Amino acid sequence: DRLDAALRFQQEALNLRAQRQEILAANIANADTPGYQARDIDFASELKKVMVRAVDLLYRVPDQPSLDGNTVDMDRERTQFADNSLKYQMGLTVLGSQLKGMMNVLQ
Amino acid sequence: ATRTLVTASTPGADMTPGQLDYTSRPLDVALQQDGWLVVQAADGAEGYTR
Repeated sequence: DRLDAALRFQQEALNLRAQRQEILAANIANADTPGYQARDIDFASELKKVMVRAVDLLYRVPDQPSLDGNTVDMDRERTQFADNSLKYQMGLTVLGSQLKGMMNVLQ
Repeated sequence: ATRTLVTASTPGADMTPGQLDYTSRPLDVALQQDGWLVVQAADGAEGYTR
């Protein structure tokens, strides 16, 4: 509702970034266990669904086989983790700027 | 498919006959190219040796 929805868009984006960060950290910590499949969430589609709304995570394609059945690749996971952290901080900065502007309007 | 593990493996054996020396003992025998003396193994089933 007005202020609520305008802030809600960025709040939901930030929450989705946090959940994706949690999934990435989980599948990085679990990177040395046989029989594990790397998981991730389609951020753009998930955010679009939530904006007009319990996340539907999906598997990640392997790049080179391993006998033990592990599909998590450390370099790709690290790059994705860094990208997600930067996106999270960017969203935090945008949200903080909007809130600070809204507060300063009342002064 | 890039990773290609390597595992050691041993085929049966090499059947080249070894060098034999003459000790003149009355009951020391040496086989032919593909000979085999049959003995009774511990379990009972027959086995082959040289």
